[PDB]
Amino acid sequence: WPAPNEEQVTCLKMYFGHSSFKPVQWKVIHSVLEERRDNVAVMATGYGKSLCFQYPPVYVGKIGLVISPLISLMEDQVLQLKMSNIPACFLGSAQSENVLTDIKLGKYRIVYVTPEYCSGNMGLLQQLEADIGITLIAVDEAHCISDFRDSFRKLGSLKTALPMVPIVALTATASSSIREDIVRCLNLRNPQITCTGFDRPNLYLEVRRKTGNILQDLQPFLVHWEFEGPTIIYCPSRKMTQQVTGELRKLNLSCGTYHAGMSFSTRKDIHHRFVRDEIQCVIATIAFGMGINKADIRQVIHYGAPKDMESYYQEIGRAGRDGLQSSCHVLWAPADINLNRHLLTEIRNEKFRLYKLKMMAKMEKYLHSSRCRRQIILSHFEDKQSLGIMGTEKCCDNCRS
Ligand SMILES: Nc1ncnc2c1ncn2[C@@H]1O[C@H](COP(=O)(O)OP(=O)(O)OP(O)(O)=S)[C@@H](O)[C@H]1O
Ligand SMILES: *CCC(=O)Nc1nn(Cc2ccc(F)cc2)c2c(C)cccc12
Ligand SMILES: [Zn+2]
Repeated sequence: WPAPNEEQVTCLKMYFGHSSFKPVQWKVIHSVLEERRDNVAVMATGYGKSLCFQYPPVYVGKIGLVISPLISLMEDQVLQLKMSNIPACFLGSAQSENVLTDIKLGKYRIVYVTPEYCSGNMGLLQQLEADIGITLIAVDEAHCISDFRDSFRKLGSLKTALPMVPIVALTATASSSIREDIVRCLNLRNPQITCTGFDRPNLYLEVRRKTGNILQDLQPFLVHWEFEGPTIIYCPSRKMTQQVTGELRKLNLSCGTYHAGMSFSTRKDIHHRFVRDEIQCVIATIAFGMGINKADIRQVIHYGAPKDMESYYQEIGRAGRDGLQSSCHVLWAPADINLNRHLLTEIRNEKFRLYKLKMMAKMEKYLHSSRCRRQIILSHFEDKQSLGIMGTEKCCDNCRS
């Protein structure tokens, strides 16, 4: 593996603020720049997935095409890139002809599009490749889920229209059948397969039981009444989020409810007030998670047994992005496990339904285990990826008993 040169490190430092690449970020970045190779990367939350697709076009001063149906989330990335002096924009049918002209003139490093826009605009992408050059196409499977196979099927012609352009496909699951469905839908040619599973040593892990009274359960975390710091309380349902918000509001707590059933403006308001610390706690479903852009989330409380080990690992990685000590508590009851099995029936892919079932069995072992919670989670990664935090009072509840 060739090491990054000084021109590469200077670019990384001035446009991204990082003094070095992480091993898999460089494996992906270098593979795109030098080999023009397709990539499938299993991304652990908090690792650094955005650098993998944003850095290569910024370095060579060309275009990176980013494909996702989540337009408002993509427009937040545009504003963040703007603050780093990286010209970026979202391109669609509502988006002006002056922006399209500037895209064709090579004025933007990163262009965000939806899979549907991409489907009827292969001629434009061939012109952009011919006139400026497309360093890479990026698509995250975790963004196309509401079934990524129908969004990714609209992207099957990308490889025939642009055979020289590498596709970097990201995934939030280590499922081998999902990786092979991504390789088929996108028609990837010998992609580099990477996994970024890592320990988050600044997150303390705990599993605890629900007493049968919301205020009784959430009282220990309260120190007027207030939480220790910015908190997210995850609930299995929209109704559960309103019930918890109601109980917390009896103690005049700075609260905001968040679920996918809420309107765009209402959700955007709760999200922004959380970032500005106008609310201290978000009682949410897992709809609140992607691009929170809040570094100081101190506490994640899963109010209900997590659906499975993989998704729980991904959800807690949203806490403590600043590197300071954070806590992740599970408050569960046996009845939740019966209700969690009902969500496996709504998984259409049979090969993934069997993978999620294994992940659910691992979550059940975790909830009933007396062994180090961190050791159970790390038992899915390379023996390199921790004896430091492990065994100490900051590791997990089981290490303290
Ligand atoms: N090379 C790096 N060195 C240090 N920190 C890094 C590096 N790459 C990324 N990070 C940090 O890793 C964290 C996660 O980055 P990303 O995965 O790009 O975040 P994201 O795309 O906003 O993901 P979500 O939506 O919040 S899971 C951010 O705080 C980055 O600044
Ligand atoms: C290739 C090694 C690797 O990083 N593997 C990997 N497995 N998983 C699934 C997982 C991890 C931890 C856990 F507690 C349950 C399930 C990964 C995820 C979820 C992301 C990135 C890499 C992962
Ligand atoms: Zn431990």
